[PDB]
Amino acid sequence: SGSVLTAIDNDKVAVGDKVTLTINVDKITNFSGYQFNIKYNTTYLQPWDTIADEAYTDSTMPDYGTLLQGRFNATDMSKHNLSQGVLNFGRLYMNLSAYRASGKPESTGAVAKVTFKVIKEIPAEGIKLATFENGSSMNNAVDGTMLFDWDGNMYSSSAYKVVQPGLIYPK
Amino acid sequence: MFVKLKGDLNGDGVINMADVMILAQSFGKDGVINSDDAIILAQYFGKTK
Ligand SMILES: [Ca+2]
Ligand SMILES: [Ca+2]
Repeated sequence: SGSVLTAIDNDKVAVGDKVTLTINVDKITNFSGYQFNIKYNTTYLQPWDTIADEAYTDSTMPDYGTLLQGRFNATDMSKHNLSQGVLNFGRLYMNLSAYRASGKPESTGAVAKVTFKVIKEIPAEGIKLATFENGSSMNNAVDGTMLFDWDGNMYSSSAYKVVQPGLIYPK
Repeated sequence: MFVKLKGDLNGDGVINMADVMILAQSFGKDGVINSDDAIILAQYFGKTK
């Protein structure tokens, strides 16, 4: 019924270019928060902080989308493993009771935007831009994704499909 | 279990969003649990035993 899905602005990229991965939730009822683990290929790509215009550090938060923007103590978490190509981040409405009480649930929209800079010519066959998959601190999750509702419940992993990012190609 | 990492609220050996959601569930219920506790929890975010 629900989905995690993504989209890019361009799939043909030259070295030096930036490709932005927008990550959406779709029909996640009363969505309150998410955490992702996202593996990328460190030979070809480097995560780029488009807000600070510099490389990620291990604490860098991706750009926001439209969800989780309300004043319900919206809080970020991030701890990457950049040497190994693993992004680990999430955001949540910490004040669940107030969010719940708003009677204005979110369920569909962009939750984050992760930009990669191409640092080596992309192979001719293409590469997957990134993959959602469990790192060591999401050992209990399915496909690198945890979603939650405004009761603070884990939104069950059989209620939604994670749609993996597709390929990028050299210009 | 024997290992109880600081911030491991559900005792699974890892610090992730499921732990933060336990803070969250109690938000508004140093004597309180609020956004100062989250800052500390975020120090530990991602740690595994
Ligand atoms: Ca835990
Ligand atoms: Ca406190």
